[PDB]
Amino acid sequence: GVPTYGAIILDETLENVLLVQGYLAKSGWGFPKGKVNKEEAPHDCAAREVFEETGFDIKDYICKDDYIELRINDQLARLYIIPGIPKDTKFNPKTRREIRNIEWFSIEKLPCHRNDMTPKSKLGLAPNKFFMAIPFIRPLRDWLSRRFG
Ligand SMILES: CC(=O)Nc1cccc(NC(N)=O)c1
Repeated sequence: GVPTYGAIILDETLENVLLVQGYLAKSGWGFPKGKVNKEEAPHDCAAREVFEETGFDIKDYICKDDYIELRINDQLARLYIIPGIPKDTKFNPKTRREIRNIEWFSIEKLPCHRNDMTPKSKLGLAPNKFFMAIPFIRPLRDWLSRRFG
């Protein structure tokens, strides 16, 4: 798959993260991110996708070594960590045929896994609107503990 880049934006307290809600297949909440263009650098792709989805320019805040990267089904997603963005920032997508809403979420309240259906003796996982964010939540909490404590 084509690599994706974007950002985990935190507020000044480090207890809230900025998620975006798409439509259709991307109907749930997830971090702002998207697919790299041919010949586009990782930092430039992250900033472009975040600016398209939130209207906030991370370019001057990106740190090269500060990111979480996961390989999911043989597609690589790298989110640059961007702390200290004030919660009263005005976020507006460029692309409202693509983004329904933009909200801050408490990191401690977000799930880091889906719930099974063991009460129903059925296999699989129950739907969760944070599906696209979930894989990054534990690595993020671990990264924030290492970096700040
Ligand atoms: C394209 C990309 O960034 N990969 C990604 C990111 C978050 C969650 C999932 N989860 C899944 N599709 O199963 C995949």
